[PDB]
Amino acid sequence: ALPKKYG
Amino acid sequence: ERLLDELTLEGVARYMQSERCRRVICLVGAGISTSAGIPDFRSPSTGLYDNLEKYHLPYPEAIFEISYFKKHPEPFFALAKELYPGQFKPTICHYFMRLLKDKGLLLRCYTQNIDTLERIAGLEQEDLVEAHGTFYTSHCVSASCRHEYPLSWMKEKIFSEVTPKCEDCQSLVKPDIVFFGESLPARFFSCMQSDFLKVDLLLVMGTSLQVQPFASLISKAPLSTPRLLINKEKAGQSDPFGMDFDSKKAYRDVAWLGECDQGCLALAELLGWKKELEDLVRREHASIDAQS
Ligand SMILES: NC(=O)c1ccc[n+]([C@@H]2O[C@H](COP(=O)([O-])OP(=O)(O)OC[C@H]3O[C@@H](n4cnc5c(N)ncnc54)[C@H](O)[C@@H]3O)[C@@H](O)[C@H]2O)c1
Ligand SMILES: [Zn+2]
Repeated sequence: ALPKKYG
Repeated sequence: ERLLDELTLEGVARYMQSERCRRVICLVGAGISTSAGIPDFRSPSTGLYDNLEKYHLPYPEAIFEISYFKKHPEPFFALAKELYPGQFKPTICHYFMRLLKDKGLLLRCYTQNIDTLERIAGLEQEDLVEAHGTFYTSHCVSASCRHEYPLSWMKEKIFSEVTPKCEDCQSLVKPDIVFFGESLPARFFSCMQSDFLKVDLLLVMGTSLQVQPFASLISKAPLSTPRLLINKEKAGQSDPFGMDFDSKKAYRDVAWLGECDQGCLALAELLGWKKELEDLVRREHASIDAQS
């Protein structure tokens, strides 16, 4: 999986 | 050898009208749409993470996290109805990027926004990396179906307060946004691996640069590329516990602190584009009013 959105 | 003759908006404008500045990348966030009536996160009280009590979430951030959405999509769609704007009118800042496009300067606009205002302003799919997706299209979530639905369909479902279900298979239909915890689109990584090879200017507008991996984009340009931040607050600086505006080593980063619309107006004026920008915004807003 591609890198995930994180705050 | 530094490319800006001075670390000011006036220096950036002189550089933009030099032969060296041919390819501009914009990096934008929620601050470019607050004047269009879409709340950001940073604003006190009006940020989206405030005024959520009514939804009874395990924690405030859950409303934008994919794990929670999967189990309980109803709070998100209720918030969407509350925030949905009466009209979609792009801002002066959006139309400044339209001018960059019209004038052959815009290599890419990387946006964190999902509100579609870049497209309404006339940026084409080719011009955009919608890094966190978009509300413009939605899809059934079932892997074997994936039926697509337009915003007009999703809007009716949101306002009727009916959880959107696919007409072919009755699975949930989800706006094409990237929730926290979801993978960004492949287009983001493929564009990021080509666009920053010979970019001449980064224009960073209306973002706190706190969400990853989008925030890492400012570090992908060559070390000589000037970076102009137009934002209410200084952002992108290294945390004392990146952008270098103020040190003795500073050589290429400029912070213009204020409203994005006013900063883009100021830059346009230095470039000789002020009348062009005013005329474009007034004509586009009048057309949006007339089509309603
Ligand atoms: N419009 C949208 O699509 C929208 C709205 C809210 C949040 N988000 C999502 O949540 C995250 C928000 O991150 P972000 O950095 O974009 O937003 P943010 O709220 O974290 O930061 C916005 C930044 O813009 C500044 N700002 C606000 N209004 C401004 C104005 N008119 N002129 C100049 N500066 C202004 C704020 O001071 C702040 O630094 C992203 O993941 C994004 O996808 C999107
Ligand atoms: Zn389906």
